[PDB]
Amino acid sequence: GRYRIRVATGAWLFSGSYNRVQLWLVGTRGEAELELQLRPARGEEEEFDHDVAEDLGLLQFVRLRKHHWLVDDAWFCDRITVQGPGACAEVAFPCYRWVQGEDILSLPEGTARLPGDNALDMFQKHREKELKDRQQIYCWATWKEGLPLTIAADKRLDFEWTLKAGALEMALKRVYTLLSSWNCLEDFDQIFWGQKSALAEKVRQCWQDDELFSYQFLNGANPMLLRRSTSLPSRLVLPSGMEELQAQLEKELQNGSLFEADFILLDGIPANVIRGEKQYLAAPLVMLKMEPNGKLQPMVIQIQPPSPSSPTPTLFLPSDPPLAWLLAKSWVRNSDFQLHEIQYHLLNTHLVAEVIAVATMRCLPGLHPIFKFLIPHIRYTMEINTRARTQLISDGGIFDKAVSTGGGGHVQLLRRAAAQLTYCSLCPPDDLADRGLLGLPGALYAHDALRLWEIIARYVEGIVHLFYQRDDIVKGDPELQAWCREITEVGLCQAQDRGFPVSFQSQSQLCHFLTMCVFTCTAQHAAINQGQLDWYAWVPNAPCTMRMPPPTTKEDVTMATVMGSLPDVRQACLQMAISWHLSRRQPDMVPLGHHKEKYFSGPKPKAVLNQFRTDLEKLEKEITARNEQLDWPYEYLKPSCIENSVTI
Amino acid sequence: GRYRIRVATGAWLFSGSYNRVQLWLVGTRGEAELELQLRPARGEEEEFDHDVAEDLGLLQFVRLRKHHWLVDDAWFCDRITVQGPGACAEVAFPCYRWVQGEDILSLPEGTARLPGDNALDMFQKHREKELKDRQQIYCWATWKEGLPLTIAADRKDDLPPNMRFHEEKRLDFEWTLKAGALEMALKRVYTLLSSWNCLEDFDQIFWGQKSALAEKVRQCWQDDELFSYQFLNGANPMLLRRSTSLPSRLVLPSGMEELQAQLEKELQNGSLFEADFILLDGIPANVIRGEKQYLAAPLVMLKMEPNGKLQPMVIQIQPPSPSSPTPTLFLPSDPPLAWLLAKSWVRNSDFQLHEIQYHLLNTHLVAEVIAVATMRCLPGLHPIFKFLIPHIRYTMEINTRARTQLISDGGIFDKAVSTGGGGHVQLLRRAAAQLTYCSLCPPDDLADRGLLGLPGALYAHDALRLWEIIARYVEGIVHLFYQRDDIVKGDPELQAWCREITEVGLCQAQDRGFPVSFQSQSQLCHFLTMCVFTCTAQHAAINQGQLDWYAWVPNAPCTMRMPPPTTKEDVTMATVMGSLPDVRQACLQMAISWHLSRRQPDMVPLGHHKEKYFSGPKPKAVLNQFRTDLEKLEKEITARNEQLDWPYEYLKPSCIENSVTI
Ligand SMILES: [Fe+2]
Ligand SMILES: [Fe+2]
Repeated sequence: GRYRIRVATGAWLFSGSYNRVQLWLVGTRGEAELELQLRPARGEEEEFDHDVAEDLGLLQFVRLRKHHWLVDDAWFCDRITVQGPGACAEVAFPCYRWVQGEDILSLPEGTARLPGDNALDMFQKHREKELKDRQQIYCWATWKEGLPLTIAADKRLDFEWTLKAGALEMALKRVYTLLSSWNCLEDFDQIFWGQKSALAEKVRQCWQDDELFSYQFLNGANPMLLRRSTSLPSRLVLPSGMEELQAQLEKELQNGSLFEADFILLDGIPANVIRGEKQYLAAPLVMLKMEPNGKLQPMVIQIQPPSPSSPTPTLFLPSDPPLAWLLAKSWVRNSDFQLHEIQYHLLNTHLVAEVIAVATMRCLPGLHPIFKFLIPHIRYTMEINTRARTQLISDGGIFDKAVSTGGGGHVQLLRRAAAQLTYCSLCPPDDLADRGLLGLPGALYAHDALRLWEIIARYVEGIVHLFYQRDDIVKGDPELQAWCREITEVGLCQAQDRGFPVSFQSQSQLCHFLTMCVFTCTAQHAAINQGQLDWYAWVPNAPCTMRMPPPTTKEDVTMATVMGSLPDVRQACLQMAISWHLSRRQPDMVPLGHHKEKYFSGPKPKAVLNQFRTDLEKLEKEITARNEQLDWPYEYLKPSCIENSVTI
Repeated sequence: GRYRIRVATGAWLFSGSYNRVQLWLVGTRGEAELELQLRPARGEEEEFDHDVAEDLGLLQFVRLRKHHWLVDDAWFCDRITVQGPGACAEVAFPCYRWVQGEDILSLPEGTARLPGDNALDMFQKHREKELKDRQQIYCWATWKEGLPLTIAADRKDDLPPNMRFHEEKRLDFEWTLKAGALEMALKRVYTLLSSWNCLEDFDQIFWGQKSALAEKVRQCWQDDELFSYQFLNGANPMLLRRSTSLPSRLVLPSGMEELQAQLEKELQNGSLFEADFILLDGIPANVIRGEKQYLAAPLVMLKMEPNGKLQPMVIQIQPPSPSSPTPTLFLPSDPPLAWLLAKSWVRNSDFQLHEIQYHLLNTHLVAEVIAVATMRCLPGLHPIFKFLIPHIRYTMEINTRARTQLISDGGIFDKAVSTGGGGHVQLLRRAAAQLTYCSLCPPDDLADRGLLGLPGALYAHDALRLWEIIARYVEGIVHLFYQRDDIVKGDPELQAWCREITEVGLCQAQDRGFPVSFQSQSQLCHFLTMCVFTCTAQHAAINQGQLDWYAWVPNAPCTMRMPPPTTKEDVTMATVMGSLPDVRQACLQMAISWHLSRRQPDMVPLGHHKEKYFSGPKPKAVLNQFRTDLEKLEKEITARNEQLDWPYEYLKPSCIENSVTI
């Protein structure tokens, strides 16, 4: 028989000209040792023809052993397609990994399989051995107690914070030295350098108007906090002489047009000590009304919650001294930065995707269809999360030197956010319905996220119904239930009380969970991550820290109070530096659904992926056609802008 | 005997509101003592009337003293115009100078006068004592040995006060320094955490230009057509010459006979062009922050296509050596990164020979020599001084600022550029050896380089048009004040000025074609056309292209941090990025390019100096003609540039600075 082996190689660090790899073509009945002289080249899927004597039959495995290689040499094998005798289709053998060590690497058949009761099966023994190895090379590690577990620590964020921190402090000190005329609001202009978008310049022009401030809770960088008020909040205590606000609040409550954004998760979080001076934090509540034209308007801001020391806090109105109102809006924006960069971007998207990634690597073998479905969406997640825990959110890290929740309070905020990290909150048809953002016309994030949920759910159902045709197939899959408990009981630290499933009992439960996983890894991260390029490039639109306590009297708020509460040159330039470094477009960006890795080998999972791409193209056309009529477009959930995994 | 005195004031810093000037209306038959009270206004000139009793006759001088002024009060008098009692015209007395001290300042009548043999003439005695004072105020200095001499000023405050910046220029310079410093500090902060591993990382510091052509350079810098277009119409169009023969350093190894055939075919066609950077051979490279920079002396061969565009043929980054007899010849059909690195090395060397030879030496140092020699040997009455004083303004201060900040020891050039740290001085000495009078005259230089008649050579076309317009201007003024050639020979101040430029200022440049004397009207006309073109048009051509072509750092790097490549297959992106400057050197190159090439808000266009040194109707009609011809050339260049994808805008006469000011 004539076997045609096409080797697709991702990357290679071959020191020599040619390297020899032994390639056993393991089939049902017999195997065939072949020697391959690897001469890779970019975009060259090296073909090798071989004439065998024995009949291997249907191929099942491909075994690779790097015969007498160099120590430094490395080879990332993408896939091995073997065309057997006759016109038989090119059987694919997904590798997509660094072939490392002198041990024999076994690549099974690319058709995805579920485990069975036959322990003497070749794919069953292979997936058991692969799971035993991948539970050894992927280990859970607790970073902080009460937080979800991480991967064990044993180019877009690749630096050293200890080496760069002193030079960054000297650079910020020289900016402080050559620029010390800071008294007015426009003085953030001379540090406003970079690739500012049209939306970023529109934020610069129009951040002070109340409708942009209200627009940020719906379609800003953090659209995850605004909920429709079913009742007035218990922390909203109105003092005497403010019965007109009470009448307006009850009128907007009865009309269903009352909305709230409560930052109560930040109450009691100890603030950072940045360069000696103690920063300050608050837990505001902004009450907003939905005007009949479709635009939110702010009703009231309560910067601090009630306390035993202050039973009724100051309620700042949009019809107050304009600088007190500006400072109240800035405090809300600072707290939106705090709850955005910790709860909704770091916890709800990064740490959840890292838990999904580690559990997918640990409990789903390479043959499993859910692994092949999820491995494009978990790429570089543990790497970026480890770099974040090493540099961004470490002790004395980036957050300890830039952000007011840093220095220890961000860990407490992560604990409090993981306390309320619910499975309802990670699903937009559940989160937006719980928050009452369904049917809202101006809620462009909610509309795009619901449309993405429909498309991603179509993708998930299309993949799942090929391999799980009945509910008892979902129940009887032990690797799937192990992956489910590894997410819920182990990775998310017993999150079954937070709505996460302990086991899968139906097709639809698994479909909802996998839709949540793909939405968290791709769409929710895009919606929570693309906002810092334009909304957070202007430091007064979202301060990273506040250097003064929140105001208690409106008439004492001057420009000196606003400018003293707003960050100085070092904190603001550091915040813009981080926001510019994190939200820049990397050249290796893979859009959603457009991964070039062919893990599945059947034509029907590929057809499901093509329908996913077609629906995403239709959604991108719809969002683009919607956005021309809007002066404030929502481009954060365009599928071309949605990255295929949490990589930043 | 009613005399009308209009005192036009250029500038003033008055601590009080009571400043008095004693004035003397010195005529042929006597003088009149008058007292004026200066109340200057912006955009207006002061009006006075005085009745005299003695018939002063024809007015010749106006003498000024500041009667009991404060120490900090300063007055910059523009001119004083006196109208007599009869129906005679107004008589101009140009000052355009800071009136300082308790001494009497004498301003002669504005008609330009040649020196004469009458030693008892009042104007002759005045110009003699004026030259004696100016030769003590304007002194030569040897900044470095082997270079053209500079004004004697260790710092900018040691300069003569008339050569200082005015308030708008100085304030703009300080604002430019702080704006560049803030932009560099912001770039340092914002790209300190960023990675530096690909050419798109140079995008991270390129935002904020607002220069359209620089964005086009960003789009098309890897194009070989743009790389070859820069030799004709880029920031440095002064090096490319047509090859009359193959260069001797162009050593082709075995097996490369096709390139030999192409070079010989383009040589026999006459379309072979060369840009040789051999003046940089052996120049010691900088060591910036302990990191060794690297230099090279490339040679790039070019061919004119029949469409009119240059295309590159071969780059030899290093010249042949006893250790390396045949260096690597880089071709457009090479591993792309090796050819990109070779083009980057050529553009580094173009930056080196542009910012040192053709900008610092050929324009700034030559205009400084012209300025210092004009202020040493030409008095205020001399027509050539009145001709040349608008074209030498702010040159001494910008050169002193360069010698204290930019090209000083440990200066900005020693912190950004590969020739810094001492090698730029050796490069300057070598370039001053090649600083010929032919190279400063665009008819002679563009005939010598063989760039005449090229339709795509827009610098050459605009430079010849500007040369003939400026030469018409020079011819009008000179033929007004020199009817015959013996009058040119018989002018001792003119010959002294010629010797001060050639023998003294340019350090005995008679061997480089510079005249030691003027023997004809047309020799003086050619020399003055060279002086005006060097001060105004050549500096605009060599200077205004720094932000359009130098803002994108890979288009023209200031330095190289890796040795030039010897093998083409080993050139990776890591080699290109490690060779190209890091973010601090690149940001400093961007800052200096924007600082030097931006349009000054106080820019005087060429020919549009408002100072009225000449009093006669005829020199002013000549200046009018000059401005009319310049606006005709402006219309021609604009109509040409409207049909060009890559327009040449540096020689528009509205954009040409009237002197070397930046
Ligand atoms: Fe992220
Ligand atoms: Fe210049």
